[PDB]
Amino acid sequence: MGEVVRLTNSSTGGPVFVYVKDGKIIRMTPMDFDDAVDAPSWKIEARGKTFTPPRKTSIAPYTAGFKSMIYSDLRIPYPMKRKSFDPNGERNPQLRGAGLSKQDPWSDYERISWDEATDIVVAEINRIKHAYGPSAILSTPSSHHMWGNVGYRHSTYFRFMNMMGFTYADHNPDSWEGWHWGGMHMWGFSWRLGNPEQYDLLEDGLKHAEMIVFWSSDPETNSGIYAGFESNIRRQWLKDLGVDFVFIDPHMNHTARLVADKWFSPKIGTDHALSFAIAYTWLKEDSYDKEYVAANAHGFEEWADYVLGKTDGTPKTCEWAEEESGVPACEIRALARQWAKKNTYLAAGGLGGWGGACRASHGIEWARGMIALATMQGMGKPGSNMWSTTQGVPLDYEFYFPGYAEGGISGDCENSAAGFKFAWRMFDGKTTFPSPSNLNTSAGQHIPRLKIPECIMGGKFQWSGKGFAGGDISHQLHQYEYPAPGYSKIKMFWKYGGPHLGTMTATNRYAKMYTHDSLEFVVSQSIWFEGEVPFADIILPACTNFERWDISEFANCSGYIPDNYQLCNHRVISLQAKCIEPVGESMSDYEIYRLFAKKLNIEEMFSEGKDELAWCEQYFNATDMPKYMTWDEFFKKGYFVVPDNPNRKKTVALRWFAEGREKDTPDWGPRLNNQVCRKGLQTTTGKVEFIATSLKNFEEQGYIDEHRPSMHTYVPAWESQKHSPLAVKYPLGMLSPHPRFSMHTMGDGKNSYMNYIKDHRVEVDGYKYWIMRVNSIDAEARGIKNGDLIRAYNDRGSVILAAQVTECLQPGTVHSYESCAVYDPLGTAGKSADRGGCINILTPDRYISKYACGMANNTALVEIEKWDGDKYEIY
Amino acid sequence: MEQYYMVIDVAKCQDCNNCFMGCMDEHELNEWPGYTASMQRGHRWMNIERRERGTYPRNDINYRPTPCMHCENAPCVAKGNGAVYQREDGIVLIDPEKAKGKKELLDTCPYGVMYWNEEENVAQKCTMCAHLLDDESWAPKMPRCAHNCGSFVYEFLKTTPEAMAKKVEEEGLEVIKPELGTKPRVYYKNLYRFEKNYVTAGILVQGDCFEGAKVVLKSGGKEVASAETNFFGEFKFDALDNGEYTVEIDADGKSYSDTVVIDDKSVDLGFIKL
Ligand SMILES: Nc1nc2c(c(=O)[nH]1)N[C@H]1C(S)=C(S)[C@@H](COP(=O)(O)OP(=O)(O)OC[C@H]3O[C@@H](n4cnc5c(=O)[nH]c(N)nc54)[C@H](O)[C@@H]3O)O[C@H]1N2
Ligand SMILES: Nc1nc2c(c(=O)[nH]1)N[C@H]1C(S)=C(S)[C@@H](COP(=O)(O)OP(=O)(O)OC[C@H]3O[C@@H](n4cnc5c(=O)[nH]c(N)nc54)[C@H](O)[C@@H]3O)O[C@H]1N2
Ligand SMILES: Oc1cccc(O)c1O
Ligand code: SF4
Ligand code: SF4
Ligand code: SF4
Ligand SMILES: [Ca+2]
Ligand SMILES: [Ca+2]
Ligand SMILES: [Mo+4]
Repeated sequence: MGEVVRLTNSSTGGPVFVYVKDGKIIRMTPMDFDDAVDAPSWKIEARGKTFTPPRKTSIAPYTAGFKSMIYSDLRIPYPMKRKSFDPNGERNPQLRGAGLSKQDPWSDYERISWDEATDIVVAEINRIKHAYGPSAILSTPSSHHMWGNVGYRHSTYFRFMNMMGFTYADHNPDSWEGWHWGGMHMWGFSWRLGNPEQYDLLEDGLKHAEMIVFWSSDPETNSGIYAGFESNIRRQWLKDLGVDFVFIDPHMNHTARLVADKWFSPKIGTDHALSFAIAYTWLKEDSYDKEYVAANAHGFEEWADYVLGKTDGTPKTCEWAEEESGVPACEIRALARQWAKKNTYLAAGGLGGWGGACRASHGIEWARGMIALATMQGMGKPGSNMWSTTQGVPLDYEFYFPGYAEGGISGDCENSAAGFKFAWRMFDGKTTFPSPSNLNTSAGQHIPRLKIPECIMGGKFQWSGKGFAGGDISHQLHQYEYPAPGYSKIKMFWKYGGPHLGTMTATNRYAKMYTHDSLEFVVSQSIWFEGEVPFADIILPACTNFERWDISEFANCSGYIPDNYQLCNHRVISLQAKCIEPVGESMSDYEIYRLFAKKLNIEEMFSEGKDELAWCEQYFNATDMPKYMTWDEFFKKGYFVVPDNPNRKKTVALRWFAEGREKDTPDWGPRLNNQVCRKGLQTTTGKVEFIATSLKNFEEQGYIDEHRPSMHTYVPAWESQKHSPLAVKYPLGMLSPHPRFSMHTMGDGKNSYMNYIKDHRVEVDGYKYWIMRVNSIDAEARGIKNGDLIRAYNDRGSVILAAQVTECLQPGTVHSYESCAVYDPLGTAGKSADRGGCINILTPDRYISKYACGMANNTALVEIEKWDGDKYEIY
Repeated sequence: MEQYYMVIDVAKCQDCNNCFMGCMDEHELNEWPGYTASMQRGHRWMNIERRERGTYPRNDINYRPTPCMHCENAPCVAKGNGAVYQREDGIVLIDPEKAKGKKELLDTCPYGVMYWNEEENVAQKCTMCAHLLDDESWAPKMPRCAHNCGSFVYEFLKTTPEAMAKKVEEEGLEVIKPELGTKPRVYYKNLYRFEKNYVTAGILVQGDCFEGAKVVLKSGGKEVASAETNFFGEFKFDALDNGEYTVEIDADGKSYSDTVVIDDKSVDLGFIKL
């Protein structure tokens, strides 16, 4: 009926040009710039060369095959209702997931209209609010979402929910665990949840870098986040400049596999033994920045005596560290000597912070160990800093464009970063208003995402901190309880998505909670029929961002990661065009909520008479875009390449701190009140506290926590091979990083093209199994061969996997990505082995420490064997 | 009469699978009349070979994206009975209709790049997105793999045989199975990473990694390679053909030598304590 039209949209894997014909998406590709209309790129002159980026964007694997997710046959077809669920009769809570228990998920549901589906949910909402109150309505989406600022959870979800209920299951700082509950007490950066700023580090590195230590860092795979493969050419530049690359990772990750000069594979939970041995070496050889430390460190003298083994009687030698980690002493020492004498940047994690190492039982000490090392070498001075090569791009930090974390249309000043700047631009206190929540606040009621099962099945819980406690260093130390004083226990659960079985900890418990009789109603508002969805009573079909109108900037999260668009080679702002009509009977989340708003008699207040496109234009006008083009011109062009800002002065991350002067970067902290004359870190002393004053106060107040000492020390990882009694039964150390070929659950399964990738899933007799990498020596010892179906197990459950024999792991260590989207129990749900590949069924649900209420997934002890075909219904 | 050529740099493959996802995106849900029916799930028109080498802790891995070689002297055109033809620009294409009902075509391929489509009852394979290359509207003017790369692996070009021959000699480009004489137009750069092997080790002196130790590799007694150990005391001699070699090491006047047998495997001599 027509011709092919090139449209624009984006995703968690990068912006894309979308070719559409007769209402069908033909292909999705990376973006080519048009030098006739797109501003020129930045240039960096360094060491005799001129570096400039490619005139194009790039995309991740899961975005390249994203079309198969849009047209997935596992896409939720239309509103669905659990057959065995009768709102006015037998609710049969015990039959939730029954289909799943008989390996026939779909048969559990019957089709129903949107009108009846919403009427049922509304009846439940009103009954529960008048009997127990809005707090009895539990709800939570999850960490990630389809790209698009207006439709993002911080925007649409919150705007509606804040007007309806509700008790939020606030998210634990998953991404930051170690840095958040640990590093924060040592150097602050609460507004970044423990991670360091990264401004203008690319040029500094190109000019001065001689070596980079990638610790728990796989920039290629992770890209920092949302940045496709934008940084690949930057490391190519560094490599060609003669910069050595050393990788310390239990698994020889993908970046290491490509450009490693040397690889270390430490046993799980033993990284801080290496950091301590490197420090010991610098102290014994006087090979560190004493002047720097004398001015910017607190409690270093006491810490030094600990590292030297004076106070505990155990000198932290490279030999001592070899016995702990399996990494050769000589190599540990050689790296220490090279690090000291060369301009070395510490690439802790793939973002400049983060790192799977941070969300493990040794997460706190790893994070502090990284800060300790980078501190000793004078981070901030030319040629020395914490930089993971993914950020620091010279983009125009002065141009303002909101990241999704800034709240969009919700204006929620407490649950989004709208309070920093966006809220003031987006709303006028005259014609458009925000949607605040008087429940999702400290004085209200929320529960930990990591402990939803315990709250539902146990009816009670007590913990530390509320979600992302980035307000100040001590906010995470605040004590909470469930149910909160005066509030009601959960009666209803409104789920947005359903990934927890593959993304949380010891996940069989998330399956178990659904059948508890205390749970009167479970609604699932999702896109694909997978994971947790087959446990709901009512299912509502949402659509992908390719089927609705939105707007966004390449990788721009902002909020707890201020100006993270610096992960890309260019700032690309694009219109997310509605490329096709919603698939099947699905609709945008906003339209779903608008329908509910109408039936809840709050339509006007919720929508303000605006549709998604209307909100997009208003969003557009609240940014700096109008300085370059009107909405109409932008809508027409489809995307905008922010011009370079050649003349702005460069402010390298932490240099101001290194030089003892006033903070001068564009960072969102430290707040003026957390500094004396705006100098120093957010910490009390304004220095790097090896003995954290905040924690020392906490422990002196009576909150004794052995696994989170005020002084950064070698706390043996509670789930490691030589320190846990569990190692007797489960001798193998397993780490489970983020999936290479999927943005967490968004890519895997769904009958997507990604499932055909060799290193993602292995087909065995018709079923594509999740992969677990095993060192040849451990495979051989178990009679396991490449391609065999194996059973990974421990006290928490069993998971069937396809074995991949490799040399990319130190013997005794196994590797299997997390975030599996497929939950496929071989027996009763939550009580049998899963063959979908939900490795998180095996990870420890114990908090990192008594008060550090974060997930410790990457240190899990397991045992594996060839699968005998049994279903193992023993959990 | 300009022809198409493609150059793949093995040293730069990270196996993110953007290529593969690129075909699928282009061929699984789409039909291209005159070129090919829709692709079958599970097929690998673009087959990214994976090969690990050596043993922990001095192991490594390399990848070889393998599409259709569209070789100049194509066996399936010769033995395809007209179901396969060669264009003037070098592209080798299967006739979507003439090929139906003939599973025998797959065997005319020394590289095994074609796959049988059950639903279409026909052999299918790499078309070098001839449909895209034949359409001016496709601004990129290159296949989907190459266009989807974010690792700068692909170099797509349309030039004369002379210019390509010149490029081959300057960059030392190679092809898969040259001995068969099909003359692929898809070249590989740094192919030794995937086809050859290496010998490596870590030299220690008084318990510490020794930097600057002189290492020499010999075959038949004559030097084949040499280098000095880095700060980790390591050296690595790659691109080795199968055979026996001798490694000689001199550090602080202290010498060490041992033999090494390379048999389609790379060897880690481990720590050499001097
Ligand atoms: N072993 C181990 N476990 C880990 C980690 C680790 O390193 N190791 N990493 C941890 C970290 S950092 C994180 S961030 C978590 C990830 O935790 P998440 O909960 O696992 O992961 P997502 O896959 O982003 O899930 C978001 C859900 O929202 C739904 N959704 C997305 N977009 C939309 C939309 O527009 N509308 C609707 N209605 N639904 C939508 C999706 O379908 C999906 O089910 O995993 C953590 N778990
Ligand atoms: N393809 C893809 N990209 C993603 C994501 C995804 O799901 N898929 N997730 C996005 C999100 S939410 C985030 S938060 C960022 C994550 O970005 P990062 O946090 O940088 O990812 P890593 O944390 O480095 O995960 C750890 C890497 O460290 C290794 N590792 C794991 N545990 C340890 C340990 O204890 N010690 C050491 N030395 N190494 C360890 C693993 O082998 C892995 O390669 O990634 C973003 N990018
Ligand atoms: O994965 C992290 C990165 C950005 C925002 C989040 O809410 C998160 O959990
Ligand atoms: S897209 Fe490029 S780096 Fe990725 S697997 Fe294919 S050739 Fe390799
Ligand atoms: S690789 Fe095979 S299919 Fe391609 S042209 Fe050569 S012989 Fe024919
Ligand atoms: S050239 Fe086109 S058909 Fe050939 S492998 Fe590449 S993407 Fe596929
Ligand atoms: Ca140094
Ligand atoms: Ca390689
Ligand atoms: Mo995260």
